[PDB]
Amino acid sequence: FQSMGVFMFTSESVGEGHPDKICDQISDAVLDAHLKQDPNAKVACETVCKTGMVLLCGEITSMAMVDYQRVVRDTIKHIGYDDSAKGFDFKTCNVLVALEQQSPDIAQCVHLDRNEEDVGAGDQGLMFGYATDETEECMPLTIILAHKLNARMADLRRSGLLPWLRPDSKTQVTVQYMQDNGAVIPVRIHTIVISVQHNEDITLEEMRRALKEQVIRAVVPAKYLDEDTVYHLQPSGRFVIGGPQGDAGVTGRKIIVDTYGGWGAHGGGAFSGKDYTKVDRSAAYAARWVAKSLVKAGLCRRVLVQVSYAIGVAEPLSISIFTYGTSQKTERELLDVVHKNFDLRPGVIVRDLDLKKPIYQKTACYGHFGRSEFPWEVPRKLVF
Amino acid sequence: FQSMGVFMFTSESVGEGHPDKICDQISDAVLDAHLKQDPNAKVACETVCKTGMVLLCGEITSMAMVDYQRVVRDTIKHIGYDDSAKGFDFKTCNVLVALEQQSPDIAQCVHLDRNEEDVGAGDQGLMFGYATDETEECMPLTIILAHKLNARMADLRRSGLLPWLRPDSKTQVTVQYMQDNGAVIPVRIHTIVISVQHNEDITLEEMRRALKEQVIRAVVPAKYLDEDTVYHLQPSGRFVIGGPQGDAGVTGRKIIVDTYGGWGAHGGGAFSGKDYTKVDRSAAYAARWVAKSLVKAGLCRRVLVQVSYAIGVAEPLSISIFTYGTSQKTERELLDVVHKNFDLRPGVIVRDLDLKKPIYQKTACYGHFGRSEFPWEVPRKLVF
Ligand SMILES: C[S@@+](CC[C@H](N)C(=O)[O-])C[C@H]1O[C@@H](n2cnc3c(N)ncnc32)[C@H](O)[C@@H]1O
Ligand SMILES: C[S@@+](CC[C@H](N)C(=O)[O-])C[C@H]1O[C@@H](n2cnc3c(N)ncnc32)[C@H](O)[C@@H]1O
Ligand code: NA
Ligand code: NA
Ligand code: NA
Ligand code: NA
Repeated sequence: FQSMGVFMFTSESVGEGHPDKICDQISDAVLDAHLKQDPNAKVACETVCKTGMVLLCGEITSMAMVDYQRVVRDTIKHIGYDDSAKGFDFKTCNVLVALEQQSPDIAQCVHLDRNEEDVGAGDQGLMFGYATDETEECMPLTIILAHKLNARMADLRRSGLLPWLRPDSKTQVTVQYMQDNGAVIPVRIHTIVISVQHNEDITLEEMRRALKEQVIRAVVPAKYLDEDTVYHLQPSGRFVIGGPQGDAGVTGRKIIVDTYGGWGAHGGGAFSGKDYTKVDRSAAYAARWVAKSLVKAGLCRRVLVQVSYAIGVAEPLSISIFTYGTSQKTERELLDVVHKNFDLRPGVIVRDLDLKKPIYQKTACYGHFGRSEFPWEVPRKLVF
Repeated sequence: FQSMGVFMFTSESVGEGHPDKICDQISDAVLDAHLKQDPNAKVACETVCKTGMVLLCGEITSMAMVDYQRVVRDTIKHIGYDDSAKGFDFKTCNVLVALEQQSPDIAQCVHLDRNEEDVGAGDQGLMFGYATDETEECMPLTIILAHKLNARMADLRRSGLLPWLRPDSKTQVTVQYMQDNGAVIPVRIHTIVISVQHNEDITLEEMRRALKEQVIRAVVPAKYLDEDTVYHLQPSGRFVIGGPQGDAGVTGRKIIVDTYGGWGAHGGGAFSGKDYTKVDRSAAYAARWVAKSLVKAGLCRRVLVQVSYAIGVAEPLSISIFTYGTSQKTERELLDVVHKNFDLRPGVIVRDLDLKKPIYQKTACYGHFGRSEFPWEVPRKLVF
């Protein structure tokens, strides 16, 4: 039918040892370490990585006494970089620290002498939330599948089923969709790409078989895979050099992997290494929570929420709701529903979503959205 | 009318001295320096900045002999950081260099022994292009206005009309729109935010007046400003500490400022510091060129183009065209038009858009899209 308007859409994800993701995990491990001692820590920790080097850079004002060497090295250990053969080793890498206090000019307008409920936005910016009824967790299939493919390789690396696997990995999933009055419905997998760092002992043919049979067929529902699905498995033919040795990594360079995989929209701000006063994080989280709550209320099938802030001002400047033609109520009526049911000041968001809890390292690989353990993934019951 | 579905939409931009943008400009100045000597330079230059420090990090394989100290210091000079009073000085800062050759495992699959036309994609990834008929340059008004507000402050800083202005600035523009069968039409400016670093001699009241009268009223068409427009001008009340001293900066952390300001979509990849073999850049540029050419052909009013790649493979894995209900031809018919009129292999894109030319530092502030001098902004005449 013409109404089905068949289309392709692609998303990617990366694994725990991808150098950009190493940085996000380290930045969030530093955040967590601070929050365990000082729940009101002001943290803006950037991490940069390259061969043999982790650099911490940014601004922290906190009463915590944090051993940055240990936090960094424990994180790299967890990811799996523990020997020179792998290109990176937690035991023997350089950890360099260039951390200062938060600017007093920022402190004075954001939080100094303020009541927590009316804490100012930590910066200006725009943030989006997105939800789709296409999966139970209200996320695009493309991004969820991409994440799970990386998680599966990590699981098989750690169990020793595929002991040639190294931590740096990338995946990409192209799904063929149909549409239904603005809603989207996955039909089949059009193309899958997987690139993963590996040892020098395993053959290409063996790696390719394992990637199809033990990774892809374990993760992707069988109904979506068919004879015409295209597989680009270890397309480079060789990925021995990997991690920070293959590619310099930086915090906040996987913004789209972290969120919706190309769906919805993004305001530009990174999540990792930032406490709740940074609306780049807290408001993006709340926006996701709003979007998901609207879908789970049965008020729409798909929705994009935009919010924005000025530095030092608690109240959002603007909130906008876009439902892709999938709501019976108007977008203006839904904005009234959101105003009646949510308070998107960061000092209220912190309460609703428990954002001083040291769970941030868990968010920094495999996506900040879609996973059931995070508070912004528990829909709020709406009155309307 | 119900059809007009009035809504708010917000975009931001930043100035030349914003620390993230300093990094993009430096990464692209390094790229340009290489290309002037070696048109086929392989460059993946990340820059990090913080108080007193510029760190270059990443991978370069090139026959060029580049003086990184001079390239960095000239760039910081140009931006305007030339004295300790400003928080940063090109003469006296630290420049640290951690640059290695490109991974041979990447080299061997991307370009080694290949014919230029069939050069492989430098990585996997997804990229979007976007165009809208709402302005002549086919860009959202929100983002164009945000860019111009920063450019205006830079102009007045350099001319000495407003000599208290320093290089680090941020702007944010919320426009009230109506819609027309999927197209969008700006009606009025709802909210403007401007924060700009300044000296210790100027009063807040004087800065606020100058920002409204000499910056905003000079840039925003008078018809869009009215008595109810909200102005958040120097909302922090004090922005003396700025640049890398106020906030650590990193290359590729202004991805949304660089592109469409929240409109369209983003695939996640940074532009700055990368040669054309990196499809994060070349394919995003070509995607913009495709989108703009479709609007300028009169085939749609608004359009989003997605393309994607696997590392080492020249041909895009998938191309998708979304017209928001604004095309008479189907999205499938338009994809046929795009296939007949464009070749989105990076080794053809490089030819069409002249991507070995050292013009990249010019792209690294004020947006990569919308400005008439870049080849991807000259629409291609379509046969259909
Ligand atoms: C291809 S590298 C990006 C470009 C790189 N900076 C360069 O110098 O060309 C980006 C990501 O791809 C993955 N990668 C690194 N080496 C690879 C290889 N040999 N084959 C496939 N993927 C690789 C890693 O996850 C890495 O972080
Ligand atoms: C507010 S800082 C980001 C948060 C920061 N890392 C912190 O520690 O809280 C982000 C950007 O806002 C701008 N900025 C820095 N100081 C500011 C101030 N005092 N008032 C308004 N904007 C400022 C700069 O352009 C800076 O790069
Ligand atoms: Na896992
Ligand atoms: Na073999
Ligand atoms: Na200018
Ligand atoms: Na005064």
